[PDB]
Amino acid sequence: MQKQILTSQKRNMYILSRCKVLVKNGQVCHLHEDGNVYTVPYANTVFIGLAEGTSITNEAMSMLAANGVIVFWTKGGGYDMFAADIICHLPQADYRPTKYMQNWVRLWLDEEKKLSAAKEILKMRVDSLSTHVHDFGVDVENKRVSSIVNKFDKGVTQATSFESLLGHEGTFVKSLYKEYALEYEIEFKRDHKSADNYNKFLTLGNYYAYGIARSSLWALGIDNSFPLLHGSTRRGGLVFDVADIIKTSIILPLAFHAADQGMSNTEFKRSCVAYFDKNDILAYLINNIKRLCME
Amino acid sequence: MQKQILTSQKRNMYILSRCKVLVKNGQVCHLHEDGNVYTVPYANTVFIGLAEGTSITNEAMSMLAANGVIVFWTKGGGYDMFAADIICHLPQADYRPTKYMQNWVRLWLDEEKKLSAAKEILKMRVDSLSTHVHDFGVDVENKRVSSIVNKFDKGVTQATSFESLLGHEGTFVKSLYKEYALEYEIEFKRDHKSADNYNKFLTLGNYYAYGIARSSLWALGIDNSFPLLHGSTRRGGLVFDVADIIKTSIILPLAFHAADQGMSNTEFKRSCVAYFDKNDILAYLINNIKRLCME
Amino acid sequence: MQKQILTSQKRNMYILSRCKVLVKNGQVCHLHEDGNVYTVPYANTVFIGLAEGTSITNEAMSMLAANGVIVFWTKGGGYDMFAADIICHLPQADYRPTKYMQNWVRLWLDEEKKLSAAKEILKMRVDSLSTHVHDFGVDVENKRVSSIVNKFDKGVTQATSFESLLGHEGTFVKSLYKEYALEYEIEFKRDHKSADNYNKFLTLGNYYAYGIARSSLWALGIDNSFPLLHGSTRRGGLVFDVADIIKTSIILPLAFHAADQGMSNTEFKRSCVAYFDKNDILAYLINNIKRLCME
Amino acid sequence: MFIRIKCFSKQPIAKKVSREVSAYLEYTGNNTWEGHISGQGVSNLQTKLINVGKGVKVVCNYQDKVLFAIGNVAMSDTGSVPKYTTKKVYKPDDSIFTLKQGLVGVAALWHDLGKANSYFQRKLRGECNPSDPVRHEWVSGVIVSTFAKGNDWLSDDFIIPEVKHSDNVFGDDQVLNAVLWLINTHHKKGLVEDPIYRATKTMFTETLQCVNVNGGWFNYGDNIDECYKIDTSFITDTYVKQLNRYRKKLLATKHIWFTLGEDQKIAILQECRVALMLGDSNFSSDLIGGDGSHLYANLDECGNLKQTLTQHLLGVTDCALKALFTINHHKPVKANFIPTIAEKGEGKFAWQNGVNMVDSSIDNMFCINMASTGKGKTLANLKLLQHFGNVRCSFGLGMVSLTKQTAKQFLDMGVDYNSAAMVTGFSKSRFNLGSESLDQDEVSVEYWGQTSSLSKVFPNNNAGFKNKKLLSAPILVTTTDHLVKASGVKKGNKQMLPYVRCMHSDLVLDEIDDYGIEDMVVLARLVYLTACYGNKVIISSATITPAISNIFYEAYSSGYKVFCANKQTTYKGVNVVWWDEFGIKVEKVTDQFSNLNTRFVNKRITNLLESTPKHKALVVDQDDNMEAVKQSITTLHNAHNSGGVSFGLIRTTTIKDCVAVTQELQNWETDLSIKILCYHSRFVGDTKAQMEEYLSKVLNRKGDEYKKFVDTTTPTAYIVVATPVVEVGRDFDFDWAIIEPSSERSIVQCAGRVLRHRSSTPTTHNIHILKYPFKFYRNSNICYDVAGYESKGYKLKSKNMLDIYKKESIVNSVNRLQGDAAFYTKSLTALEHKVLLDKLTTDIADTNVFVGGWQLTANPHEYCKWRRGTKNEDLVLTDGKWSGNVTTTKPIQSKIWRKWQGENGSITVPEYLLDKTICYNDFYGGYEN
Amino acid sequence: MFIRIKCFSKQPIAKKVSREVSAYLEYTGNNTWEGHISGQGVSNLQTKLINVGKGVKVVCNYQDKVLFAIGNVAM
DNA sequence: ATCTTCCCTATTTAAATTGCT
DNA sequence: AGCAATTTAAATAGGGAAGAT
Ligand SMILES: [Mn+2]
Ligand SMILES: [Mn+2]
Repeated sequence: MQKQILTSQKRNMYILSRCKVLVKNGQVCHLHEDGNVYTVPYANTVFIGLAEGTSITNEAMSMLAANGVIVFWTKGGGYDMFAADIICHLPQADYRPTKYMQNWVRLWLDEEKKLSAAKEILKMRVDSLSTHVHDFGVDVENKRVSSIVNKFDKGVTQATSFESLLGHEGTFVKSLYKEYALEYEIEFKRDHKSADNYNKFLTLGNYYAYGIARSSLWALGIDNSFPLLHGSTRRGGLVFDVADIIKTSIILPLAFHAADQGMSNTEFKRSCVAYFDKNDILAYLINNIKRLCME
Repeated sequence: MQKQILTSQKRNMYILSRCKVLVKNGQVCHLHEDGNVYTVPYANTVFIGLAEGTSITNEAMSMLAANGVIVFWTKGGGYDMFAADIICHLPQADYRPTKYMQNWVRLWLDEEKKLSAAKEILKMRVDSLSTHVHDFGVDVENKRVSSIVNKFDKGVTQATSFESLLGHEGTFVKSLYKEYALEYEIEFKRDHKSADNYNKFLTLGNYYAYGIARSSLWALGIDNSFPLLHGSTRRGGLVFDVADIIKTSIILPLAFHAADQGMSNTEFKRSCVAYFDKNDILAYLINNIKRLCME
Repeated sequence: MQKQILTSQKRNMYILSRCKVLVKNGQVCHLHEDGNVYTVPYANTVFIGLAEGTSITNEAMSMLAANGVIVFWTKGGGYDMFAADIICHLPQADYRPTKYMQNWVRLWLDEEKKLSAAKEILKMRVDSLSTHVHDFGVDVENKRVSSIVNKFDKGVTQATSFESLLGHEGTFVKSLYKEYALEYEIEFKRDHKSADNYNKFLTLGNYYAYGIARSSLWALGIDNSFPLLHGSTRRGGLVFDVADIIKTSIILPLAFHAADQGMSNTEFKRSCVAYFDKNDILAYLINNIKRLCME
Repeated sequence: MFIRIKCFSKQPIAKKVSREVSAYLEYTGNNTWEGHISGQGVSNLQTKLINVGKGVKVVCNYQDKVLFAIGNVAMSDTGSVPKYTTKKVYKPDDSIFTLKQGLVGVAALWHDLGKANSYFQRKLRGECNPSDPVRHEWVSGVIVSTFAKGNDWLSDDFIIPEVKHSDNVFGDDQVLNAVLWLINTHHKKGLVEDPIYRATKTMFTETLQCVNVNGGWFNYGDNIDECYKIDTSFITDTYVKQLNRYRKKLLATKHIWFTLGEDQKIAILQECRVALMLGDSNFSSDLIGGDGSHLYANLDECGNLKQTLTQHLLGVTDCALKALFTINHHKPVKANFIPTIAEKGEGKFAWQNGVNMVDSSIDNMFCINMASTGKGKTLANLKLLQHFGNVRCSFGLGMVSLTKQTAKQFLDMGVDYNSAAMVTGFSKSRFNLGSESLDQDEVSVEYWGQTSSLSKVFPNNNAGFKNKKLLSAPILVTTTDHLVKASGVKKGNKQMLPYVRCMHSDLVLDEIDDYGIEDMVVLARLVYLTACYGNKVIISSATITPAISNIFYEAYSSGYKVFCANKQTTYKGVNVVWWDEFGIKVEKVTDQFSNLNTRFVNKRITNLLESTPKHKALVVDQDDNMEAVKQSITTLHNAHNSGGVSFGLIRTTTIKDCVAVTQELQNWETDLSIKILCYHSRFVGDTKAQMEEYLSKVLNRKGDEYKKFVDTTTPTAYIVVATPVVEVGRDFDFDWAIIEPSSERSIVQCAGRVLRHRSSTPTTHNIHILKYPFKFYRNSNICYDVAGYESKGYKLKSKNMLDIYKKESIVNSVNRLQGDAAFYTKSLTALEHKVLLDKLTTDIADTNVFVGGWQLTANPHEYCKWRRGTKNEDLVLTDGKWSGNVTTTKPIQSKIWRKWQGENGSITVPEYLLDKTICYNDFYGGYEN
Repeated sequence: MFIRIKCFSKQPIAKKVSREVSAYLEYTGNNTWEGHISGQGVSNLQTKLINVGKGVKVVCNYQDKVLFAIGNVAM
C-alpha cells in the first residue's frame, strides 16, 4: 500500500481539452480524435480539469479518486463571471483527517473568529506576494506595490465587517490588475469573457489555482461550504478564498508574462506547473491553512 | 442498467450502468449496452450516479449541473460512491451549506445535543433492527434478542457519558454477533484479520455499509468529520457511526446467511444492493439523519 | 554538398575515455569495454579526445576529418610541471582560407609586430575575464582582481621583451590561480600529476581548451607551429596562447566549481559544452583572431 | 526533484512496467518518461517497479547522474544508452579465471569419489552409524592422491585404483595439492593441533603437508577397510568426457599457477573453495529425481535413495562452474544516487566536503576516518562511497542498536529500503509503544530492494528473508558477525554468503576499537578479503592507535596486491584517505605509511589541542575506592551542577562491582539527594530495553527536553552506575563521571560521555579517576585484565594510577593517537599500545592478521574465535517465573530513581556464576549473594 | 539552440534515419536524440532528412514548440 | 459501455552471416 | 573494418471475440 505519495508532494497537474479519458491496460489516458492516447501520471496528479469536448469513463475516475486526484469541469457555472458552480468532484472515499474541519468550524461558527481568520487569509495575500517573487515582472519592493500593500494591511487591520472586507478585495485585486497592466503597457479590463490573451491566460490560471486550492482544501478535509468571505460577488465558496491568495503573486504574473512574451496555452500551463512545484505552492497552502485552523 | 433509488421524498438517485451519457438534440441522454438511447427527466431527479462501464461528457455534465441534477461517480451497485461534490442549498443561485449540515454542526458543538444525538443514533439503531426484519436471520421478537434490545435501551437511556455509550454499543454489537453465532452453530469472534467466511464476509459487508452510509451522509451534505460515538481523531468516523445503524440489522444477518450458504462475493454484493433497493435502506438513513439533525 | 556546417557554430564536444572508436552502419561511434556503443554526432562535433585505452580507426578518422573535426590524444605529458606533448590530427584535406595565414605570417615574421600582437593578446585574457563572467566563484569586478589585472595591463603596456612577457605571464597565472584558491578556500598548486580534483579538472580543461584552440586555428587555417609567445617554459605552439586566453575566464573557475561541487567528470564535460555553447566561446575566439588578422 | 526513466526492456515487460512508470511520470514518447516527483515518489516507483517481476530494464537519471539501474543493464560507463551489445568484447589472457575454472571443475568431479565405499552406502540405506569413521572428502582425496602417485594425474585415463588408509595425501606438486585441498575441504577445513607446526608453517604446500586425517576427518576408525573398498561405476560417457575436458583445461592453464605468489594462491583457492561449496550445496538442495542406481550420494527428506553419484558429481561440477562464472563476471546492483548527500555540508558538517579532495576514479580506497563523535561519521562514510559513483557497501557495525541508529540516519536523510537493508540476526522483541502512527522511528526489516543475480547459484535460491537481505543488498547496514564469516568457518557452508557479499561490495567498519583483539584480527582479515577483490575499506575510528591503523592498512595492502596481480596489473599502491573533522589527505601509499599516518595523527593532535579542554581528569588519592567514589560524587556535585541538579556516571568494570557501588551509595548517609540507577548488561529483555530508551531521552542535552523527564526542580544528584556498556555506542551526556580504571580507551570513551552535546568548558575538573580498580583488593597480581588489555603476558609493574597515569590530565584521544611502546610496565597508555602491536602484528602466526597458509586450514577459525566469550548459558524469565537457579530478590529501596519491571526476556549468565544463584533483581540484574 | 528529435519509424527506414540524425545530435536514447545545433544547421538536417527518402518519421521540439514535423506525425 | 484477457495477424525490428572493398 | 545484401526470427502493434463488472 505504501505512503502512496503525500498530496502536497504531487507535482503533475493537468487540464485536458477535447479528449476521451479512459483506462487502457490500467492506464489513465486521454485519447484524442486523431488516435493519440496520452497517459496521465495518476499517482502523481494533483488535479485533472476537463475542458469543453471532454469525456471520462468510470474506471478513470475510480483510479484517479483512489490516487487522490480532484476532477473538475470548466463549464456549467464555469463562465467565471458568476463563478457559481464549477463542477468539482473530490475523492471522499478516502476517509480524510478530521481535526482541520474541527478547528475550521470552531472558528467558522464564531463570527468574530471568522472575521479574524478572514483577516489572516487576507494578509496571506501580501505574504504570498513577498514569499513568491518573480524575476520577469513587477518588483514587489517598488514604491507602488509597497504603498498598496501598506494601504491594504492598514485597511484590513481596522476592518469591521465582511462588507468592509469585500471592498478591500476590490482595491487590492483591481489595482494590482491595473498596476501590472500599466507596467506591461496594456489597457486592461479584467473580463472572463474577453478574448485577449491577457484574459484567456488569466482564466486558465484561475482554473489552475482553483485546482491547487481545492486540492489543498480536500487534503486537510476542509470542504468548500465553509468560506471565510461572504459577499454578493463572492459566490464560489472557500476554494476561491484559498485560490485568491495566489492570483496576484503567481497566477497573474505568469499570465501577464505569458501574454506579453507570447506564450502558447500549453507553455503557460507548463509555466504554471514549474512555479507550482519549484516553490512548492501546494505544501505552502496546506501548511498555511494548518496555520489558519490550528486551535 | 437504469436504477432508481428513492432518497428523501421525491427526488430520485438514478444509477446508470454500462452506458455513455451525453447530450442528444439539446438534452441529456445516454446510449446503453443494447444500443438503445434513454433520456432522463430533469424534474424528478437530483442525484444521478455513474456506475461501472459508464462515461459522461463535458456538456452533459454542465447541463446536468445547470438543471440541479448533481452527479456522482460510484462503483457498480450505486452504494459505493467514490467521487462527488458537496450539496448546497441551490446549485446555481447561491453557495451555502445545507440546513442539515449546519444543524449537525451546531448539534455536535454544544455538548448536550451531541450526547442527546448519540443516544438517539442508538435508539434508531434498535429501531433499524426491528424495522428491517430478515427471513434467514434470528427473530428480533425472540426473548433473548429482545432482552439484549432492552438492555441496550436501558444502558443508553441511563448513560451520561460517551465511553459508557461505547462500552454499551460494543456489548450490544458483539451480543448480536454472539446471538447470530448461536444461530449458525459456530464459534464466531469478531476479528478483521481472520480468513474465515463469516469474518471476511462481515468485513466486506461492513465496507458496503460504510459506502451506503457515506452516500447517505453526502446526500444531505453532512461532512465526514463529525462523529457522534467515535473520537475526533478517527478518520471518517461519522460514516462508521451512521453505518452502525445498519451493520447489526442488515449487514450482519446477510453476512451470516452468506457464510452459511457459502456463495461467492459478487452475489453477496447483489444480495446487499437488492436489500438496499427493496426496503429503501438509503432512504431510511436519509430520514434518520434528518430526524437526528433537525431534532 | 551544401554548406558543410561552419566550424564556429559546431556545438558538440567530447573527450572519449576507455573505448575503441569505430564506425557502425554509417555513423562514427565509440565502443567501450562492456559492449556499449555510443554514437558520435560527427557533423556537429568540434573535437574528440582520446584518453588511456582508446583506439580510433581509419574511416572513423576520415569521417571526422572530412567533416572537419579536429582529433587529439590526451596522454603524452611526461615532465614534472608542463603539459608536454599532445598529438593532434589536422584535417588538411579541406583546403583552407588563405589570407588569414598570410596576415598571421606577416605579423609573425616582423618582430615588432609579433610583440604588438603579443601585447593585445595578453590583454585579451583581461577582457575575456570582463566579458565572460560566471554566476559562481569570484566576482571579476572586485578590488583584488581589478588591482591585479590593472598591474598586469600596466606591466604588459611597458613591456619590451618576450622574457618580460613570460615573467608577467607567470605572475598573472600565480595571481589568478591563488585568488581562486582563496575563494574556494583551498590550498592550490598546479601539478598535472596530482590526485586532487582541482588539478585533474584543470588538466581536463587544458585538453578541452586545447581542442577548442585547434578548432579555432584550423577554422582559419592557422597552424600551431607559429607561436607568437615563445620561451623555455612556454614551448607548446600557438595552442598554448589561444588555449590559455580562456583559462582564467572560462576553464579555471569552471574547474574550481566542478571540484567544489564534486560529482564525476561527466558533469565537467557537459559544463564545458554548456559554457562553450551558450556564450559561443569558439565563435568568440574565431572573431577575435579575425580582428587580429586584418589589423 | 526532476527525473527521467528510460526502458530497455523486451517482451510485455516493456508494457506492465509501463503502467507503473506511467502512473508516476509523464510519457515523452519512444518508451521514455520524464517528469517531476518527490523522493517518496521515487521510493514508491522503485518498490512497484522491482516487485512487478523479473526482466525489468529501467534506467533512471536525476539531472545527469544515474539515479538507479534495474537489472544488470550496462547503461552508462561514460555516455548512456548503447547500441547493440553482442559478444566478444575483450577475450584476454584471463589465466587466473581459467585457473579457477580448471581447479573447480577438476575438484568438483572428484569431490565425492569417497561416497562410493560400502560404509557410505549402508549409511544412506541406514544399517550403520551415520557418522563415518573417515569422512568421504578424505576418502576421495585418498583416491585422487593414490591415482596421482600411480599414474600421471593430469593426462591419463582415470581408473580408480586400490586405495588404503593414508594419514596424509598432500605431496609437493603445487597444483595437485590445490586439487587435494579443494577435495578434502569441500565440507570443512582441516584443523592442526600441533604447536610446532602452528609455530613454523607458512607456505602453501609446506603447511598443507601437515594437514592429516586426524584433523577432524578421522572420527573413530574401526571400519576403515570397509571405508576404503570402493566400486568404479562412475566410468560412463558424460562423466569421463567432463573429467577429461576439465583436466585438460587445468593442464593448459597450470603454467600460470607457478607464476603466482603465496598471497594469490591462498585467495584464489579460497575463491575456488567458496564456488565449490556453492555448487555442492546448490545441487544438494534441489531434488533432481532421476537416478541410475547402484550408487548414491545424498538423501531426501523421506530418506529415500536419490541423486546417484555420477550425476551428483556432474551436477555439482556444472553448478560450481556456474557459481564461479556469475561470481567472477558480475556487475552488481548498486544503491540509488542519494540526492541529500551530494550537496555541501554546513557548519559542523563542513568537513564532509573533504570528499571533494578525493579522486572519483580510483579503483581502491582505504579510508581511515579519524573524526570525532557527533560530527556525522557515518554520513561522511556514505558521502565518501557516493563520491566514487553509485554506492555498494556493507556497513558492518557493532551492537544491534548502533546499526539501528545508522539505519535511522540513513532513512531520515535520504536512503529508502530499496537500497538499504538493516540486518540484525536475532529477531529481538523490542517494540515501540505509545503511538504506532505517530512514531516516525523504529527502522524495521522489510527490504523491498532488488534480488541480485547471484541468488541462482546459492543453494535452494539463496534462502528466505535473511540471506536475500544479505546477498542482494546494495547497502547492507548489518551487525558485523554477518560479515566476519567471509574469512572462513569451521563446519558448513556459512562462509559463502558473506564471502560473495564482500566480493562485490565495499566494507565500512565503524568504531573498530570497541571490538576485541581477536575480533579486530578477524575484522582485518575481512578487510584483507574485501581488498582482495578491489573493494574499498572505510575505517571510522577517532581513537585509532597507530598499530591498528597500520595493521589495517597492511591488510588492505596485501589484499590490493592480490587484486592487482590477479588482474595482471602493476601495483601502484593503495589510495589511503586520512580523514578527520579538521581535514583530509589522499596519498598513493605503497610504502612509508607510518610516517604519513603519524604526521596526520600529529596534525590532528595539534588541531585538537588548541581547542578548549573539555575533559579535565583528576586521579584521586583516596586508596579505598568506595569512599573515593563518595568524596568524588560530593566534590563534582559541589563543582559541576546545573542549578543544583547534576548528572554523574560511575563507570565501573564488572557487574558485581556495579552492584557493590550501588549498594554502598544507597546506604551512604549524606545531605545530597542521590538518585541511583544501575546500567549494566545483565538484564531481562524488557527491563534492559526500558533503561535504554529512558537514558537516551534524559541524557540528551542538545536541547532542554530532558527537564521534563526528570525532576530538575529539586536539586538532585542523578547518578548512573554503569559497566563498559555505557562507553560503547551510547549517545549519553553526563555532567561528570567517576571512572574505575580498566583501560585508557575506557577513559577516553567515558570522557566522550561527559559534555558530549554541550560546548561549555569545565572550570576545575569533570572526571575523577579512581586510585585503583576494585580487582586490586581481589587480585593484586592482575587487576586491569577485566575490560582492559592488561593480561598475564603484559603485567604492569605498579597498579597505582599515580605511577601509571597523569595525576591531572586533559583526557582526549591524543594519548591513544600518539602510540608509545616504551615504558609499558608502568603506564597504562604504553601498556595498551604494546598489546595492540604485539597481537595485531605483520606476521602470519596462526591467530594473526596476515594469515597465509593457514587459510587453507581450520586454524584461524578455531584459535582466533570471533566474539570469544565465556560459556554463557541463558537463564530465561518466562512471564515472571524464572527458569534456572535464579531466585528473585528485593533491592535496597533507598535511592532508586527509576526501576522498570520485567516479565519476559532472558539474562546471559556465565557458566561460572551458574553454580550459584544469579539472584535476579528488578533494580540490578545479576550478582553474587 | 537546444533541440530534440523523436523518431517513430520502422526498420529499415528507422535504421537509415537513425544513421542520418545520429550525425547531428547526442543519442539520448530509444530512437530519441537531443542536443545543441544552430538553426541553419537545423535547416541542413531538415534538407537531408527530406532527401533521405519516404516513410520517414521525425518530429522536433525546440523547447517544446514543434520546430519541424516530418510526415503524418502522430504526436 | 468499458475494459480486460487472448487469439490471430502479420507487420515490424534485431541479429546473424558473409563476400567485398 | 565497415558494409552491404539478404536471410532468419524475435518481438511489437492492432483488431476481433468473449468474458467480466
Ligand atoms: Mn560431499
Ligand atoms: Mn557433493
